[PDB]
Amino acid sequence: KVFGRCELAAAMKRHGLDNYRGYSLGNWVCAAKFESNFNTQATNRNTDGSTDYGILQINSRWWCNDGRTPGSRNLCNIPCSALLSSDITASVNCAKKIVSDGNGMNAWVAWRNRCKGTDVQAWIRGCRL
Ligand SMILES: [Cl-]
Ligand code: NA
Repeated sequence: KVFGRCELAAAMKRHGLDNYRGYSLGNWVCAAKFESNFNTQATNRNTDGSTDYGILQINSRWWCNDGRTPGSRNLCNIPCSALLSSDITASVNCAKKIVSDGNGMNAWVAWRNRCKGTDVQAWIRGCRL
């Protein structure tokens, strides 16, 4: 599923991400935009052979199991394939655990490089929430 900007904002708000750990909704929408272009089916392989999955490009190195990242962890205790669903619940629950682990949203390289210190509120402008 390729979300619309406001559709995703509403879905994220409903799942508890607005101001989660102090991160306003615009941050999450911005991150999703540049990580996956709002596509729940986005996958990308890293050089170390791990793979990023779904709307927020969660990494198999630490967070999910894909059966092919030897010596990795599964901290969200889910198959990585569950992160590709049109239902974003699993991606959101896992993201809450990542953003809580001490490094905040800096765990998402595109957020750090493309959202952080910008006017993220513009990403939810005009949306009915
Ligand atoms: Cl933080
Ligand atoms: Na893993």
